[PDB]
Amino acid sequence: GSSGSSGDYYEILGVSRGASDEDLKKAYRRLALKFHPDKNHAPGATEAFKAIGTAYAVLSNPEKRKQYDQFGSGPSSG
Repeated sequence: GSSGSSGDYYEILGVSRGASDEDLKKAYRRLALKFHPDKNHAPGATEAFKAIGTAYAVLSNPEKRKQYDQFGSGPSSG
């Protein structure tokens, strides 16, 4: 394997590398609902929701996914 503390979309959601849409969705949801600002009471959790999506929105798209699987986010920093 390779060092962690990297941050991968698939991981953020909690799936394997190459998960289909349905899979990405199901998981993404189960999470959002838990980190939702309407369901959750504490912000700490909500703040995460923002991240989760960002990952899903990618794997959800064929261009954003295929590109992420082939190369990946990269050295891109925030």
